[PDB]
Amino acid sequence: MADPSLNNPVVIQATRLDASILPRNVFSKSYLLYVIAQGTDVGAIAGKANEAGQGAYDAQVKNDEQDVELADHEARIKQLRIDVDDHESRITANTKAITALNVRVTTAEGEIASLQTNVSALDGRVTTAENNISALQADVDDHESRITANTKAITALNVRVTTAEGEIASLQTNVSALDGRVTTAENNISALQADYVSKTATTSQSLASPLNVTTSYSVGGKKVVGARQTGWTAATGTANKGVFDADLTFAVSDTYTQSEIQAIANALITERRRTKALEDALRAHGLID
Amino acid sequence: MADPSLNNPVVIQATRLDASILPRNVFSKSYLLYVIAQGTDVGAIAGKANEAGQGAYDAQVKNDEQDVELADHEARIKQLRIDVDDHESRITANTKAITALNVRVTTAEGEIASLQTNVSALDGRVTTAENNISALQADVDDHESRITANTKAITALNVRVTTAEGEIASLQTNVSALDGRVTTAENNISALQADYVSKTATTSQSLASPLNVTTSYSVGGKKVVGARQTGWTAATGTANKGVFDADLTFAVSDTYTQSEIQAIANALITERRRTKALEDALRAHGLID
Amino acid sequence: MADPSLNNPVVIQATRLDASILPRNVFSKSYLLYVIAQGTDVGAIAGKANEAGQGAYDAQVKNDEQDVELADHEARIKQLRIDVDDHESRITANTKAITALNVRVTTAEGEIASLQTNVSALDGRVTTAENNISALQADVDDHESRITANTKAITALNVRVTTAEGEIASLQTNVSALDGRVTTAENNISALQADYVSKTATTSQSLASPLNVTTSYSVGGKKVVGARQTGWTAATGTANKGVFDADLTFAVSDTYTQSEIQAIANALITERRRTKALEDALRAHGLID
Ligand SMILES: [Ca+2]
Ligand SMILES: [Cl-]
Ligand SMILES: [Cl-]
Repeated sequence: MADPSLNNPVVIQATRLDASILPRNVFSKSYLLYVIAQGTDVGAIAGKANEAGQGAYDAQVKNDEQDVELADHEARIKQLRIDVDDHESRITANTKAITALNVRVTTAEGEIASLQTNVSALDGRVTTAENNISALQADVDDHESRITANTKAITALNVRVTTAEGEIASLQTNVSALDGRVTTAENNISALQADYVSKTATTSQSLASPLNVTTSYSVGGKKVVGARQTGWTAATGTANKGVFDADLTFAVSDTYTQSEIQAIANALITERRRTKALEDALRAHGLID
Repeated sequence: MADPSLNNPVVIQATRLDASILPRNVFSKSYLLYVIAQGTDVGAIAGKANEAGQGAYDAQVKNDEQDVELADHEARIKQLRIDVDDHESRITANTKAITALNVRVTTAEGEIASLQTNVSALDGRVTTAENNISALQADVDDHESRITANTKAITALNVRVTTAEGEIASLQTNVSALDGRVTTAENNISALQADYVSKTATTSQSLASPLNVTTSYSVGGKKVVGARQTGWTAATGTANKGVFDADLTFAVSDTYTQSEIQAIANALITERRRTKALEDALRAHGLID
Repeated sequence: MADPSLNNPVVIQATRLDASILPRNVFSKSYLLYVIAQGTDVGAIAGKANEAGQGAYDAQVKNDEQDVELADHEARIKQLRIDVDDHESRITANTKAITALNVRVTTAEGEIASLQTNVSALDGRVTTAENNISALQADVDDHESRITANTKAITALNVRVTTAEGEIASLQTNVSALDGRVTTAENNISALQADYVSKTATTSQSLASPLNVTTSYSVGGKKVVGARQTGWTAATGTANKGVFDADLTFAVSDTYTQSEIQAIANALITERRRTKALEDALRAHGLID
């Protein structure tokens, strides 16, 4: 460290030299040009050897407050170094984060503006949709208000069709019924014209049957027959269908002749028998009783 | 500071002594040698306090030169930990903000990847919907092509059904007009068959009325009756409808007999009354005038 | 740079003034003490100046070791600011770049938050349109059934009206054809009305024809005119339809002087002439053959 002894003065120098008292008798002048000078030189060398060690201590005691402030330095540096070195790994790490973050920010911002245009695209896409759906519900509303009016007038014309369809058969069975009714009538009229007598024809009409009339038969507007006459007694006798002559019963004379009255009586007999068979006619027919 | 006074030596008067200066007689040999060896030492001891004070000065120059290059290191060491304190407050405020940026950023694409899976799912939910819309029109768009096909038939049918009901209204009016005639026409033909005289029936027919005829009355194909004859004059007298003699005979005598001639005139009378009666009955019927 | 020349001392004489060597009566005690003490001081100044320069040399060699650690003191601190100056360049890069990344992130987080409030309303715009679509899908499924039902209605409505339209027309002929045949009939009917001969007629009838019947004409219920009579022989003679009387024209007296027999003879032959006329009349009419 330091030496304090250095700072301890040796100065003595007990005595200062004078002559007297020294053998100035036994000495040459020159030993006295030495012995007084030797004493002064010895004493000046001491004080100088003393000052040499005062300054040697001051230089030693400075070196000891230098080494103490060297050692305070040596420490303040090492903790300044251990600090920059740790600050180093810490900044090197702080940037390493900033650089691998900005990449997380860039991958974000890039998807967002993509997401931004992948959003308002879907909004546009649903607006087309929305506007369609509403029109589709505008048409379906019109379609429902129509189909039903179609169904309603289909029912309304079906009840007019099934009516006529059943009235058609009514007429069609009225026509075929009247068809049989017409043909038998026209056939009965054809026969009725064949078997009937007309007030209008000359062509002689032949009955297969007897005839009856109320009062008189007639021709030309004159009465030709009447009721069978009454009151008759039937003439009996012999009916003469033989020859009949109108001759004079003659020879009537002035004298009685038997042969003529015999003729007149025989021209009576035979005249009565015509009138008898002329009566046999009017009876057989029935014109008289 | 330091002392420049130490480079200053002290000069000495004492110097090497020849035997001439010394008192050979007075001093012992050993004290003779001591005094000559004195000046050596006395002079050589000087050569140190000289050389010590030099190196004491030379050590105070190298000292004071170090002292300013110490405190130079100190202004540097005090300025260094000063800027290093400006190091440590910054990096730890840099690393506290580094983890605030990692948390924010993680929340960034946490929401992005949600934004990304919704937009993708809504695209899938849109691509399904507009698919359904595309056909939804295709259905509806054809529907009104059918509705206008249906509704048109409806009007086309309602016009064809109407004209059919107008016709049938006319038909049914005239099937009841006809069926009201043929029935009457079957009524008048029914009264005709009861009221007519016929050619076919064998049994006797009859009239409630007087009958007239033209030019003839016939039976069996032969004409039995005909027109009335007008040339007649009325036969007068009394008519005899009573008993008429059957084969009345007369027996005549050769000589005149009154009673025999009386009977012949009487049978002339009666038979003249018989011929008057046939004609009187004939004029009653009207066969003659 | 140390001078070891200050680490070596003086060698001084071993003998110091034993006084065995000192001048006997020559020196006064005044000078006897000085000389003796001057031997003790001189030898003392040496062994100090020896260590007064031993200190300086030790205040030098230490300063040498002081200059070697200062060399390491500067060579460190130079590096200390060499890596520190790089720090505040690399920290101010760390700190200013921290601020550039935030302002991108702050913006980025708020344009997402607007992106999520837009897409949360999309999800419900898609879903509402999702709900109005299948409501249309089912309504259209209901619309398809109803239309097919509607068009199977009119197709079968069409098959009925045509089958009906042709049914009316054939019916439209057969009614006016029936109208004809009835008019033909009912016209021939009224002919039979004004012409045919009645059984029940009251007023006297007429015929433009000769009548002929098969067996018996009758009037009143009894046979009057039947088939003509045969077996007759045509009477030869003349006829008299003139004046006639049934009167008694023949007188008989009791004698024959005169012919009044010719009066009975003339009345028999005017009577046979009526009986001829009465026979003719029945022959002309046809009643007799
Ligand atoms: Ca120093
Ligand atoms: Cl429809
Ligand atoms: Cl940093």
